[PDB]
Amino acid sequence: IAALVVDNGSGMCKAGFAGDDAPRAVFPSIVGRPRHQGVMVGMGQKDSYVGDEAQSKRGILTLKYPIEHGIVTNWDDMEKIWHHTFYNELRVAPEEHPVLLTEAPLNPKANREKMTQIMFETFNTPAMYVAIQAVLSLYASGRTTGIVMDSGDGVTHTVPIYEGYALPHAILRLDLAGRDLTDYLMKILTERGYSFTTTAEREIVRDIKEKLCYVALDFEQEMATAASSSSLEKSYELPDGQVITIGNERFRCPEALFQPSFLGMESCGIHETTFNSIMKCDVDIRKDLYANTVLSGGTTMYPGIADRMQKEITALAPSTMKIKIIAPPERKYSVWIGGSILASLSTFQQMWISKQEYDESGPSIVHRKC
Amino acid sequence: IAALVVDNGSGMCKAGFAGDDAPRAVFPSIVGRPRHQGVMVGMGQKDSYVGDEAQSKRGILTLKYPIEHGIVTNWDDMEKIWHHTFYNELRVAPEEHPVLLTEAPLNPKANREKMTQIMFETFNTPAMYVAIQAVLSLYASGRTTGIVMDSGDGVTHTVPIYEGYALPHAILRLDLAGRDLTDYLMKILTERGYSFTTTAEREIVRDIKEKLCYVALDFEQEMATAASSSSLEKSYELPDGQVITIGNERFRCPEALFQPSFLGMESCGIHETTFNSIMKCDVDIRKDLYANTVLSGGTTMYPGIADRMQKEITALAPSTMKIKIIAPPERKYSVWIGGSILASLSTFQQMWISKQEYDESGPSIVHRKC
Amino acid sequence: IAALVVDNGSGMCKAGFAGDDAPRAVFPSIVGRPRHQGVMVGMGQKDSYVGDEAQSKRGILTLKYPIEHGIVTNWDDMEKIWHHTFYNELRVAPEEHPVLLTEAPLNPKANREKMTQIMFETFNTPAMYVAIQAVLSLYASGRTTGIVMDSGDGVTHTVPIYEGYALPHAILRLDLAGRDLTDYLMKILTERGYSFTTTAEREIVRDIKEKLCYVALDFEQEMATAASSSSLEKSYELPDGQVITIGNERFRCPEALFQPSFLGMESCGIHETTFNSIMKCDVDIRKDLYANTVLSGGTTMYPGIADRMQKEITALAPSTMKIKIIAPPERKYSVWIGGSILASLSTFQQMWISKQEYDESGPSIVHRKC
Repeated sequence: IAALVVDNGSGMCKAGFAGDDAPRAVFPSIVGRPRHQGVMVGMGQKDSYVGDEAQSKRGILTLKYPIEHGIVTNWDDMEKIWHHTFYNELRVAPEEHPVLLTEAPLNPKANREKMTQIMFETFNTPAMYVAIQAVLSLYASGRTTGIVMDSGDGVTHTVPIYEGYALPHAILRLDLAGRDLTDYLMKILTERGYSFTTTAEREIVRDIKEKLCYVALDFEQEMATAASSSSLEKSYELPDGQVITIGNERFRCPEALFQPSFLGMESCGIHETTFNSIMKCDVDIRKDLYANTVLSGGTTMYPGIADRMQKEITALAPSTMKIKIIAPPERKYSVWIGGSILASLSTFQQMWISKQEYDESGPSIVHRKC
Repeated sequence: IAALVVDNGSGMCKAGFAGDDAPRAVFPSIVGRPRHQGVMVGMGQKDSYVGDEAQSKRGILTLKYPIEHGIVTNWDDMEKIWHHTFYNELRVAPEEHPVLLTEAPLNPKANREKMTQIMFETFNTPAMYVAIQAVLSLYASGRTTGIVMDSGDGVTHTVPIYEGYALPHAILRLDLAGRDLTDYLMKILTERGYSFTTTAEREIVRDIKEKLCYVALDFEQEMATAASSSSLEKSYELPDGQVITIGNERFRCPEALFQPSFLGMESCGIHETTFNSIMKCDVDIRKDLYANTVLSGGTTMYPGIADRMQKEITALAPSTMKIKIIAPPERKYSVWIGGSILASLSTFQQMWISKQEYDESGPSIVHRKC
Repeated sequence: IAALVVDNGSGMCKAGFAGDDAPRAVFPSIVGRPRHQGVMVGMGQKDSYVGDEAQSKRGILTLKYPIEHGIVTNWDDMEKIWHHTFYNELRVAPEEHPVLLTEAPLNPKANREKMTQIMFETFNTPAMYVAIQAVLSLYASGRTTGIVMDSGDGVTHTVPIYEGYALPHAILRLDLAGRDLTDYLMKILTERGYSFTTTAEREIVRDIKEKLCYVALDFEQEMATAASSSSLEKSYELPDGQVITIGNERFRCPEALFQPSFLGMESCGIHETTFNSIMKCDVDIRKDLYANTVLSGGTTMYPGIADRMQKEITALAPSTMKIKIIAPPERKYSVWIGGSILASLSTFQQMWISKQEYDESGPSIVHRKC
């Protein structure tokens, strides 16, 4: 039967059948619960809201993301999200459909084991497999060589791969992501005067970040231009009806990816981490990695990200070196596209973790096929 | 049919049909194996890489030279290299083509026997023969009299030959070669500050040695000039993009051939060994050997080698003696050219080890025709 | 006057007067700088923190080790550390006290020259000298014959010495050290679930490595026992108050010294490098080297290191050979003890680089007395 590919990263759970060029169902990986006791008795009130329903009733619900950073903070909530995906979004019984999932590199095998145990004892799927997100991104890009810098809403990692073999010793994982960028946008918005403190407020700030933020090419000159000419100002309309005028915040919210000193973490920026991962590899395969850097995730859509990354990595890297920042469209769903390609490949169909193999061995079987 | 001449010395396996003035196929005698478990499943991954493919994927492979010094360290790897030569480089089935090989003098007949057994039980070649490399060099030089100082990447040997008869009692074999020179270049490069420790790094250092090193005429004055004027400095571009400035190393890397005290071996230099081999022969045939010294191998290309050898051998040898250091171009492939000439000669065509003779006698047949 | 011996290796700068059996002052070779702009104005805030003060304020400082591998990455920071050693730790004006230092073998004379220039133009010490660390370790061990395998926080090198003369042609330097082991401990800790990414986090991980890691005698059986019985688990208390339970990490963090394939470097393990250095020497002095192997450095304290090294070197070395792994206590300060012994020796007192000799010749004087 047709295998199912589900990517729970990038803040929004994207799932669909293998082979398609786009995911069938996409929605935020969000679980909502009521905050006030209701008075309506005739109206059907459900104890928990998941995904699009929780988004619709965002104003009167508490929102908890199950996936934090790259680890699970509420296995009950993630089980609820998976049930929603399998029964209310894709409309397919997992009892007869093999499933494929994604997980960020350098993640607890405690998390991986709970993932496998949930999917095998709750949904009893005939087969299962767990793959690295950025490897799937490289699958989607087609090329079999080149560093992939994935940066979802929870994780920011790079896994350089050369000529068919990965480089597990050069994997760098970084914490700055969509959630941290949203938090910085919160802080800078209350700096301007618009105070946001609520899960609903957080989602509105995330929408503002998606639809207004961009990365400059030279931060100092951009800041001076925005503070002097005041021509970069843009407006946004909140659901309450009050307009928000945003100035320096546009290129200060996503500047933390390159200057994490704004958020205070000592870790170097995304470009510096990519460059360090490049130098961590062998001295001979450096140029092919330079020429085939791939971006993905949900925190890469920003305008000018490719130009800024190219400029910074050119400044860091030695001269006489061509660094083509491959940033194709659909980076948001590139991970899912790669997962679909991997599941559709016939050779990979034999490397799955079958139910019989699971019942025979268990946790070992799962950290032995990854 | 056309006989095949294969020279596995000089670090790079050179093979081709007999009669041609240049070898048909040349490539490093190198075998590569993956160092990291791959993640790509669709991409065709082969367990072993040999020759040019291993050179192309040098950065993510472990490289082991089968031929060490002048002896085989991995018969499986050399069988793989021979299979590559016979099927993927020369594109000729050995089942109907006689084969000729080369071997350094003073080499284990255990090695020779394993060579013959491999080539007769694996490739089932109708006929076979093993010859001395430097005798082939003398064949290529045309002259039927004169010491040949061969120095490949593994061996450095001289076999004086006079008027059609060799001198087995004056054969001197020395260990300094391309591998030792590359190791000394490694040590002096980490002395300067560029640390190299990898097989890929070793191959890059070998390339640097080929394209930058040269032999001076007076070591002390050259060292003083390079340390004072700093006009001998040259730059090189690594595949990673970092330039390397090389000073005294240029004429210190190949100076070990004349002053092996740098590498610590008590054995005298190449010129001193040549002179000793000259005096080891008869008192009457000394002058013809002096006037017809022949160089060959892959560690002789260096600039100024002929001038330095001439000066040193003139200082060592008595006066009123003309020592013409015959150093023709194509010394790198001179061994193969001589092998092709020997195989093309019609008189030599009867001194081959046929398959029937092998099956009749074996090891004896092979140390009885050499 | 009493000469001063300063060892800047092993990650922690150890210095003190010559003749003493223990160093007077010891502290990490660490320089700290503020990460956030302060608000306190009355409190005395200094621009840079060095050594113990930086360790005390580790949580709010950025920590950069001046000595990287075996080379200097910030001469200003190392000058600051030396000033701290000379004025705030040993409390002695270097204007009237000769100084002795240590440096790993196969190190850039650019680094050595900057060392000498700093110490002669900044501290104007009447005399100076630079010695090899592992030779000092052999001095401390007393024996005048036997390979010393030094492995500090930056370098891992062996310099076989026989009957009063060193063997410069058999010196093998390896990059695996305390910093690499700490990095592997970081990776395996975020593998378990405890993510560490900060200089403070790195220092905490280094402390955990010091106080919890050990080397097994058979890696496969130890891994099986730890994964099955779960009796090797140990706990640690972070300064934040959260306990850390560590299992396989205990003997996986220092297993990289013997199986560097875990960190991905192609270089062979410490035991294999020691064995290779043993075979690199003369065929007659091999047994005395075997019977007198000496360990030192700050990455040797681990439990079971001597037993594992003895087993591995016995397996590698031929039989009927006694390999006594001499691992005396105080290996951490053995280098400094040897330096103190060398400075206290009266014969060595004439081989110093005086200030007049420096002003007369310079860089040459310094690479001519080493």
